[PDB]
Amino acid sequence: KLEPFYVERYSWSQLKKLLADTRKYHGYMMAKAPHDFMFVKRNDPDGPHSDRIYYLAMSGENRENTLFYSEIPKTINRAAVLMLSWKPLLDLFQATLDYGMYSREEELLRERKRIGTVGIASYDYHQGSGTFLFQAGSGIYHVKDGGPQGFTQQPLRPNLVETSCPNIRMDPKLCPADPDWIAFIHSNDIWISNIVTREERRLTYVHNELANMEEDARSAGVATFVLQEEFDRYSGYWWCPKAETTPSGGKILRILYEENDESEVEIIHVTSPMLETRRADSFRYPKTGTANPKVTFKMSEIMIDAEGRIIDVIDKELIQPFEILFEGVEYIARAGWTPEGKYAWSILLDRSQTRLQIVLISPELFIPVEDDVMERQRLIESVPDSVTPLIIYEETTDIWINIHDIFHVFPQSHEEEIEFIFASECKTGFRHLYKITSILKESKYKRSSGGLPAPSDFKCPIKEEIAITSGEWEVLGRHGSNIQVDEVRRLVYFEGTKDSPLEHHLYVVSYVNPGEVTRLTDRGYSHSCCISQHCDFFISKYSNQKNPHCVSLYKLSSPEDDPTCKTKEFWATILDSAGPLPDYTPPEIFSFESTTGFTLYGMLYKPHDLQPGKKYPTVLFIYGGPQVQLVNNRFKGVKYFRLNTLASLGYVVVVIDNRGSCHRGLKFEGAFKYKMGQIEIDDQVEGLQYLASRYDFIDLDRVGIHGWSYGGYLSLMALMQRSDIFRVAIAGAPVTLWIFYDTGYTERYMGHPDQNEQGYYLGSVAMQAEKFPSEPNRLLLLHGFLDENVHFAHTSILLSFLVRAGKPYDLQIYPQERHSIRVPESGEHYELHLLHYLQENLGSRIAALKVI
Amino acid sequence: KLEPFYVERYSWSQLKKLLADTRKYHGYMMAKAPHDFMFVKRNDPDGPHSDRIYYLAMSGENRENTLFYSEIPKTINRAAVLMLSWKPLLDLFQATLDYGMYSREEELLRERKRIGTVGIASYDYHQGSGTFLFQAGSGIYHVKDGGPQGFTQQPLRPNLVETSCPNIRMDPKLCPADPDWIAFIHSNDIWISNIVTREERRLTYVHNELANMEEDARSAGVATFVLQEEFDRYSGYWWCPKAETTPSGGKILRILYEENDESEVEIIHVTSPMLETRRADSFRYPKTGTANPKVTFKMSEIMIDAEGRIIDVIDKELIQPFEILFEGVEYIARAGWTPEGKYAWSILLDRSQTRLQIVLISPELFIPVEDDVMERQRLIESVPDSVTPLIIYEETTDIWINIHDIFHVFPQSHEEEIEFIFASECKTGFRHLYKITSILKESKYKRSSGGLPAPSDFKCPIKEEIAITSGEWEVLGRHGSNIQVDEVRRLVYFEGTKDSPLEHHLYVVSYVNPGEVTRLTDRGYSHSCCISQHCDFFISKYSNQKNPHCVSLYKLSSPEDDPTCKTKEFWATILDSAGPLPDYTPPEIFSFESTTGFTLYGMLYKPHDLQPGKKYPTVLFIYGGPQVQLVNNRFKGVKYFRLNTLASLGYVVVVIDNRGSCHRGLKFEGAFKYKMGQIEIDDQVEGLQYLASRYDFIDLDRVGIHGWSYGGYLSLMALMQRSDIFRVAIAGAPVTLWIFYDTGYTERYMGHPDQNEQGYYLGSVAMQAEKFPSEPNRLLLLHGFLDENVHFAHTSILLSFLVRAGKPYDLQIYPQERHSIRVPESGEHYELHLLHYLQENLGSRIAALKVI
Ligand SMILES: N[C@H](C(=O)N1Cc2ccccc2C1)[C@H]1CC[C@H](N2CCCC2)CC1
Ligand SMILES: N[C@H](C(=O)N1Cc2ccccc2C1)[C@H]1CC[C@H](N2CCCC2)CC1
Ligand SMILES: N[C@H](C(=O)N1Cc2ccccc2C1)[C@H]1CC[C@H](N2CCCC2)CC1
Ligand SMILES: N[C@H](C(=O)N1Cc2ccccc2C1)[C@H]1CC[C@H](N2CCCC2)CC1
Ligand SMILES: N[C@H](C(=O)N1Cc2ccccc2C1)[C@H]1CC[C@H](N2CCCC2)CC1
Ligand SMILES: N[C@H](C(=O)N1Cc2ccccc2C1)[C@H]1CC[C@H](N2CCCC2)CC1
Ligand SMILES: N[C@H](C(=O)N1Cc2ccccc2C1)[C@H]1CC[C@H](N2CCCC2)CC1
Ligand SMILES: N[C@H](C(=O)N1Cc2ccccc2C1)[C@H]1CC[C@H](N2CCCC2)CC1
Ligand SMILES: N[C@H](C(=O)N1Cc2ccccc2C1)[C@H]1CC[C@H](N2CCCC2)CC1
Ligand SMILES: N[C@H](C(=O)N1Cc2ccccc2C1)[C@H]1CC[C@H](N2CCCC2)CC1
Ligand SMILES: N[C@H](C(=O)N1Cc2ccccc2C1)[C@H]1CC[C@H](N2CCCC2)CC1
Ligand SMILES: N[C@H](C(=O)N1Cc2ccccc2C1)[C@H]1CC[C@H](N2CCCC2)CC1
Ligand SMILES: N[C@H](C(=O)N1Cc2ccccc2C1)[C@H]1CC[C@H](N2CCCC2)CC1
Ligand SMILES: N[C@H](C(=O)N1Cc2ccccc2C1)[C@H]1CC[C@H](N2CCCC2)CC1
Repeated sequence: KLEPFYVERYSWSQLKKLLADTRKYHGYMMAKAPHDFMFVKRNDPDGPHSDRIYYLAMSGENRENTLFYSEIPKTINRAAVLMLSWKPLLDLFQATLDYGMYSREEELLRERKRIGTVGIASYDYHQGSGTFLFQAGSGIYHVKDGGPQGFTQQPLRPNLVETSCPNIRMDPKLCPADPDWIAFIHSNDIWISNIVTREERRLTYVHNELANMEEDARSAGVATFVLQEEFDRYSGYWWCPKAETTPSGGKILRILYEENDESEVEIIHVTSPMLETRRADSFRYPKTGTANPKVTFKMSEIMIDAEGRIIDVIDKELIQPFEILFEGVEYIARAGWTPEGKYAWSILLDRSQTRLQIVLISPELFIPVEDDVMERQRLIESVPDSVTPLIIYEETTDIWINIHDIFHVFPQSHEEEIEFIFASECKTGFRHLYKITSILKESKYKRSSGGLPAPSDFKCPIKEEIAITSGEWEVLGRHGSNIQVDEVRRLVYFEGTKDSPLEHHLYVVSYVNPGEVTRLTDRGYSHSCCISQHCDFFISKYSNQKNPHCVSLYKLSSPEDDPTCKTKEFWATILDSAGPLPDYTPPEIFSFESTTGFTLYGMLYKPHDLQPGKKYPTVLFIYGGPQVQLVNNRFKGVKYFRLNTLASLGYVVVVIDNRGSCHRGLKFEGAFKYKMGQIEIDDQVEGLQYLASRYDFIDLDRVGIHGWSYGGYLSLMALMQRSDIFRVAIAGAPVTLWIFYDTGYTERYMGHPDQNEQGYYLGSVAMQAEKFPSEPNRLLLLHGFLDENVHFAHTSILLSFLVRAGKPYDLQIYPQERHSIRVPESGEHYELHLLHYLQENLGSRIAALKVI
Repeated sequence: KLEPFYVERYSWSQLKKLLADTRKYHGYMMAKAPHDFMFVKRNDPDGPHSDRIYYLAMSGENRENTLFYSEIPKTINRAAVLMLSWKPLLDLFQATLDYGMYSREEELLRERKRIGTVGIASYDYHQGSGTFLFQAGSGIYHVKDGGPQGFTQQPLRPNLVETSCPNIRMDPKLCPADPDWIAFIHSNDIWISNIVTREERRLTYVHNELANMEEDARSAGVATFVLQEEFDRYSGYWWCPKAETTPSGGKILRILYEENDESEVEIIHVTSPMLETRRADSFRYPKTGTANPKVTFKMSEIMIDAEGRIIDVIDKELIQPFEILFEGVEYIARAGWTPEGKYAWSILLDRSQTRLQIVLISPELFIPVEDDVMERQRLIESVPDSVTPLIIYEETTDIWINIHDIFHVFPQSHEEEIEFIFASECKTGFRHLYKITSILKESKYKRSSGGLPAPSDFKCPIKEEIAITSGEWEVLGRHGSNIQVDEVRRLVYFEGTKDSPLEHHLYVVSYVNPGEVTRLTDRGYSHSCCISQHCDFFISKYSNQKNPHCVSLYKLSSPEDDPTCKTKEFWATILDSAGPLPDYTPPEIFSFESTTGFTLYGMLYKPHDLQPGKKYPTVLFIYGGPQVQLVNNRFKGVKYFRLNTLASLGYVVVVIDNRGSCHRGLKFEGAFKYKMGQIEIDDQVEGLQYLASRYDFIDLDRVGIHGWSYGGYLSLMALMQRSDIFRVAIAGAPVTLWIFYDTGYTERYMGHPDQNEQGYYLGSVAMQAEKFPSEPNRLLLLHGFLDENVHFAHTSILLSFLVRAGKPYDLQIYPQERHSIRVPESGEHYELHLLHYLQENLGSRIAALKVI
């Protein structure tokens, strides 16, 4: 047997220094890498550059995220490496746009989007005009570059869209049909504004700001909480991309929009950030098994004259109710328009999130809003029976639909036929690309006859459904991953896991005659990529376990003999890594064949200065919930630097991707359907025991577990289920009662509470307080006091029952925090307390000495 | 030098047992001793009993508080000791009135009154009729005993006052003029009800229950938060004690009432008890320096016919506004009527609470409410100019007015003269009794002339002001202590501190020719007493440090030669102590001459089995705020049993009454005016050092401090000011920012925030987070999560700043608790955690071992 290693026992002040010192040189890495790329052709045969790329980035730390451009040359010196100069697009020389001073609406949107970046978070572009449009702080701004106006050689003054609106304007979008017009949201209604004429018009009259929210529960053009939190949809209006000309010389613009009524959604109260007020803000929060918002589509029809003045605005609604036309639909997951504007589209889910359908909605299906019951019938009867919704695709699953951003509609060959690419895990269990052609036939349902439509009545038959990709690996379509379709060469570029579940790579394949899938990115790195709209360059942001993130540009060509075959050449560097981080030792990726049938992957951080014949305390860092993969071949020295710190003090650090994790397919993900909390710890312990039999340095008598969010949830489950294995559990922002979490997440993974009584019971820590230990110095709870996603009541109710059960707990609250750490001092305190708790209760000599 | 004693290091489970075991036999002592006595004469010359006494009590543990009676015999066997039988007044044989299931209104009233007793909390009696009236749970009940109807020999069925009111009825009171009528409060309005006819009528229409409280801020007949919390006034309506006869054969009844408007009072949100709702209740909470409620007096005039039917109700208001008539008055502290009903009285304070005035208010000063501006003038002009308020007494102080319940009005000899007894600390600095005669002259102010009255215009001159008592000791007049006036013998009975600041005693003295103050209670015990209305018996609830509370009845007589001289004879026991509690060692009272000029008193609990040549860890239990005295000659083995437990484990336990404490006079109490937090710890440390020089067993390297409420406040101040002395601080429900505490308390002791910027700063822990220690295991915060008095934000804001400052803390929340512990499991957990924290961080070997 082996001697236990005890960590050096630092004071709280000493640990504060140690932590500060190791973060000092490491301050550069808090800075957004170049993103939101767009390529624009120069079309200058005499000039040296083929393209100008535009992107968002920070030049350094303590500096705002802004628009830059770089110049792509026609030719390169292949002896050398081209570093592209970042030229700032905007005049920011003694001129800041975003300070950190956010409205409530911005604060919340930042939580929902998970963005911590100051400045421009995104932008719109209109290629015909060269018009950029972006929100930055209070203001909405525009500049022109890359259109007929030409290419600037110097930074541009951002032009403020002026306003009479009193409150923050949100979600600005350029009209693709007319770039003089923008729309935005203000106090939950849609407005438009002309950036030349300065004319500004409110389109929807659904919310009064002066009313208190308990009465005034309607909104237009904006996505409600669950859409933002659980479906990554932040906008609820979409411009029609074409204008109908009028005989007068004018035009008609159209905005499709979601109108929401939250009246029957339950109201909770979250503590207001201004703690001194001793008040609480109301939120509409659909808890599991309760009402989601009443939703419908509406359409705004905007008549413009010959010289851009608004003649009239006509608010239109669906000819029959949403619930009749789209039987069984609970959520509008996505929406848009077809490229030529003939039809609006939407991707629609049922409440259980096991049925997806894609529906085309003609504008002819909307009529003017008319309270007058006589002229309303005239309007209804005038719309022909042949005009119905068209369900172009419908799919089901025993597990769940994962919503993604892949959907590409080709130009129409024929009036009665639509051709598109979609992705799905429902055929094979892995997300793949399918080219689908649907027939747009007149429905058997005729409104005139005065009945309601039967469920199948709007289903379009499928002419062809060809699989473009296939295999035991997924195409990526969520969280920034998407496709790029080259309609000339008839190819589709996409990101996937074909080569490895630990690396994302860029692939290309024919959509017309699909076969060999060609990998474009180099093995040994994981890549996040985007492809020029012209399909002749791509950019890869890439790293691996040993090497920090770089961003490089690659040129695409094909050989003379085969235009389908695509090849790559390095062109230039956009961002270099500046070596490997000093005093960072990366982990080793390991794997083990589980008794569950699956290979499971993990990361092991060995203790630094590992003495032979000693056994070391062990810390299991965990997330283990859906939509996340911790273990992959990416640089972990930025986001997970403190795992390396733990290792440096003498902790073994372990991370395992249990079943339920991302990037292993739907069957793998599906392992915990109805069963959250019941399976994940078995995987964690199995991985832990694999390591322990292989490596005698792991002291199994001193294992700790720590996680945030689903990680905190599981940290509690570890302690409750397996007190024999886990000595301490440090749970951050856990769910302790699934009945208090929301509809969109909870019902997806656990179903309705009445149809899973035991799953809800067993998955709910707070129902099981008696199962916690009766020894102190094992349970530490952490929570953001202002958290509106995971309410603090998860913790307060757990404590309520721990107190009744006579069980000890330790507790830390971060009173300025929600479901995130945004105040640096909060993070500093957390890290310090964590290291101190581990030292005193797991790792040190004194920890061992106090265990009776 | 001496060897340190280390406490035995128990596990959490072992400590849970130890604590449970020591509380098992000790369960009897959670039971209300007999109180709310009333003596009624039998007037039966042939019978064996002179009186029947009625009182409230519990027969045992886990049983409701109810009405009992006992029989006082004409004669006793003086060889023996008479134990009076407790005969239950009510039929409760298979019949419970109060369960623990309270409305919000009851929950809050119980917090304000500080009552933890289930059942009848109080009762009314009408001596003419024998009618008892009392609320118990939902219901209002009545029974008859002791009037013309006679004396029951068996328990009575309580008769429910029936109702059509939907919601809890509160604050029932019998009309003294007509015991067929009661009044009560329902949804913040005054109602009356006839208990014979069953007629029920709403009198005020000031609150709509269907409205939400942010709009609907008015109330009638009820005391607002600050009155209840800070002035011990729970009712806001008072029946006129006489009926005016009408020529029809009917009568007029009158209720004076306070009408409140809380519209401009700030609204806070407290977490709702039903934690699962994830909601928060609105409270009107006047924080320091902000608006108190707009108050006025109103009067309800109720015309009854010959056979008890209401003819009409006329709501009347003051002829001129309250703010004009009572210039400078902020608070209505007390109100009532003169014994014959000619005048309403009120005791009125200014905002600074340094000016008291007593004012008589004629009913002629109220006119009908009339919106119509013509008939309103007719009504105003009809009231003669000579009718004004009469300020019969006015007093000021550099320190503060302490409100008390002493005020006795004699019957009028003469129309233009009023004679009364009041108490005051303003003349001498100690509360004494004064007989005052004031002249009721017509005021120089005449309304007709159309001006506003000058401040002095309603002041009555003082004919005589004779001091009845005097000296360096106080008469008691708050929290149950009052006087009893014998108008025949011309004597006044009162409780006081004349013999000792550590013992309360009963005294008697002449009010007409005052001199020798005669003590009636025996030395060596502290007494709480009440005197028969007939002034020939009293009852004393008495204890001392060695002996639990007893209740005995004493007969009063005077010798033949001198009816002024009063003497006492033991008659009977009501409650016996049942010996001394086993395994309880009481503390020794000590004292020391402070460098501040004052003698300070303390209690020392020596460690049990005190080994010679060892030094022991020391725990300072503290309150140290105003209105409380911890150190006196009373039995501490019930409320402070865990101090004895600490002593049994090996802690030295110390309690000191620093300056600011009760029962030492106003100068003593005044020491911290403007200076709360600055002086109390100096006294505590001085007492601690007195003990340490005298007793070598006190280890000054291991001192802890613990308190609740003001005690928790001071525990934080100890750690912040004196980290050299106090190793650990366990602070329960502290104020950390005086700006968040209320008007009535905070401004009394600390003035307005603008006029005491430094005092507020220095007294506010949360402004001084940088002054806390940078070592962990020293600060433990405890708080009731639902606390509406000391909001949880005191703790959450402190933590906010501790986190920014990088300072460690420990935290425990009691999620089912307010500013009290009412759920037994919460108390169990608290006691357990406390002992464990002290063991691990102060007292044990492991505590000493972890101090680097
Ligand atoms: N920082 C401001 C700015 O740059 N603004 C540009 C701008 C664009 C659109 C809408 C508003 C604004 C204001 C102004 C710069 C000049 C400054 N003076 C006072 C101190 C010395 C100089 C006043 C503020
Ligand atoms: N943050 C902006 C800024 O500082 N700018 C500097 C600057 C320099 C060159 C070109 C454009 C700009 C914009 C503006 C500050 C004033 C603000 N108002 C909103 C209502 C009250 C104040 C609108 C935006
Ligand atoms: N709504 C979820 C959430 O915030 N949860 C809090 C929480 C706490 C305990 C137990 C379960 C949960 C769920 C989040 C949805 C987005 C997802 N992102 C990960 C990488 C891309 C997508 C993370 C989870
Ligand atoms: N009586 C059961 C129980 O108490 N159980 C304890 C227990 C412990 C471990 C494993 C299984 C069990 C079952 C369950 C109570 C809820 C009930 N629902 C049906 C209608 C609505 C409520 C279903 C059964
Ligand atoms: N008796 C219930 C149970 O054991 N269930 C098991 C079970 C299994 C399948 C389906 C439903 C169920 C419910 C729960 C036990 C914990 C209890 N708390 C409230 C007071 C403190 C503890 C809530 C009820
Ligand atoms: N960036 C994350 C963060 O700071 N979070 C705070 C927070 C608050 C509420 C809900 C979720 C979250 C996640 C952290 C990533 C690294 C991890 N380290 C701890 C010691 C080892 C590595 C902690 C989480
Ligand atoms: N498996 C544990 C162990 O060996 N540990 C080593 C160690 C070192 C540092 C911090 C924690 C730990 C836990 C032991 C389990 C039984 C326990 N008994 C004490 C009272 C009765 C039960 C003692 C600990
Ligand atoms: N406990 C109740 C009571 O004593 N009441 C007296 C009383 C007085 C005023 C207003 C309401 C009431 C109800 C009733 C006793 C008889 C009981 N039966 C059903 C189970 C077997 C017997 C029903 C309840
Ligand atoms: N707590 C009371 C009781 O139990 N009593 C027993 C009892 C026995 C003899 C004489 C009087 C009494 C009163 C009554 C229970 C029913 C309650 N209602 C209010 C609205 C809904 C229910 C009114 C009071
Ligand atoms: N309103 C006060 C309160 O609750 N406070 C909470 C608290 C916490 C920290 C610092 C100061 C304070 C004041 C209480 C008023 C009544 C008083 N009683 C004691 C025995 C009879 C009268 C106790 C104090
Ligand atoms: N400038 C002073 C300060 O900052 N001080 C720090 C400090 C520290 C220890 C001891 C004394 C002091 C004084 C105070 C700031 C508030 C100010 N008020 C007057 C008008 C409203 C605000 C009065 C002075
Ligand atoms: N600078 C102020 C001060 O020192 N004062 C002393 C002083 C003396 C007499 C009268 C007024 C005053 C105010 C306070 C220091 C603590 C600070 N907190 C906010 C951020 C965290 C810390 C609030 C202001
Ligand atoms: N009856 C009091 C109580 O339980 N309180 C709870 C509580 C909660 C909020 C605000 C004030 C209070 C007071 C306790 C009296 C005895 C004391 N013991 C602790 C160990 C030594 C003796 C503790 C206080
Ligand atoms: N006066 C303290 C003492 O002697 N204690 C005995 C003891 C035993 C049990 C629990 C607490 C205590 C405190 C010592 C003060 C200085 C401190 N240094 C360590 C790092 C630098 C400063 C050590 C403790």
